[PDB]
Amino acid sequence: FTETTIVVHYHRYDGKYDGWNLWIWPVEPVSQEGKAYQFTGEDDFGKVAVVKLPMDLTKVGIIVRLNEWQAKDVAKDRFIEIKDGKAEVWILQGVEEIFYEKP
Amino acid sequence: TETTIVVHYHRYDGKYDGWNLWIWPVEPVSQEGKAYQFTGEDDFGKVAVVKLPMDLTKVGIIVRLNEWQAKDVAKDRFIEIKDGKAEVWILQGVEEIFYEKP
Ligand SMILES: OC[C@H]1O[C@H](OC[C@H]2O[C@H](O[C@H]3[C@H](O)[C@@H](O)[C@@H](O[C@H]4[C@H](O)[C@@H](O)[C@@H](O)O[C@@H]4CO)O[C@@H]3CO)[C@H](O)[C@@H](O)[C@@H]2O)[C@H](O)[C@@H](O)[C@@H]1O
Ligand SMILES: OC[C@H]1O[C@H](O[C@H]2[C@H](O)[C@@H](O)[C@@H](O[C@H]3[C@H](O)[C@@H](O)[C@@H](O)O[C@@H]3CO)O[C@@H]2CO)[C@H](O)[C@@H](O)[C@@H]1O
Repeated sequence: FTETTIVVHYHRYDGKYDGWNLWIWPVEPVSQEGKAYQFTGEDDFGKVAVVKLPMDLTKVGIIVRLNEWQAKDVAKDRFIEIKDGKAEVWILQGVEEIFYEKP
Repeated sequence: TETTIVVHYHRYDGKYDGWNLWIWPVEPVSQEGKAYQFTGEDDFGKVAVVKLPMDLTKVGIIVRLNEWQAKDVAKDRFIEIKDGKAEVWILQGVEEIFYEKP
């Protein structure tokens, strides 16, 4: 009831992940300004971020960004819908759709 | 009387051997297809230049391993042809076919 964890998987075609990070903000039920979250791990798809937020969230915004906004990978705001304080998504470079199962 | 399709294909495993394209005309005629091989490569992965000596507005495509050992996305998909040309980008396990480089 007081924490949300989102696992984000990210794949780039060149395999070069240095500096890329995730700008994530609470949308629902209570909106807040965002913060930056770093990748923590790796798997065969690319990098993995385990993002922990100290509230029970049903929706967050996300942008994939290079360092402190040097670039965005998909420039528009996107969102992740969350059930029971846990979600897991897969994001591909330059692909707008956020996937809820591994391609 | 010519259709040229450039197909770009990315696999996140980097293992492209044996993958090929089954492409068939769909409008204004439908015919049995043929296999087309990847001819080249770039930073996104493999490239196939597919030429069909017919005027077409639509073709079907399946990405397959060898002679139907597997399909990467196991439903028929289609490419729209514009003024006799198409260039698309296909990603492993992603249903949507893209008409600009991701
Ligand atoms: O007015 C105060 C306000 O505070 C919070 O809402 C702030 C803000 O939250 C949301 O903004 C998102 C943007 O939509 C999203 O693009 C991104 O902004 C990035 C840019 O994309 C970068 O280009 C660069 O400029 O940096 C910014 C981040 O600083 O992230 C923000 C959130 O951080 C929302 O969409 C906006 O409407 C909101 O103003 C409270 O939630 C809100 O209740 C309160 O009113
Ligand atoms: O006249 C032949 C046929 O053309 C069109 O069929 C296409 C299929 O829809 C399409 O799936 C693909 O079929 C292949 C299968 O997917 C594959 O598993 C395996 O069986 O090989 C098949 C190809 O030999 O391609 C064909 C075109 O070649 C059209 O949809 C049919 O209605 C039509 O009968």
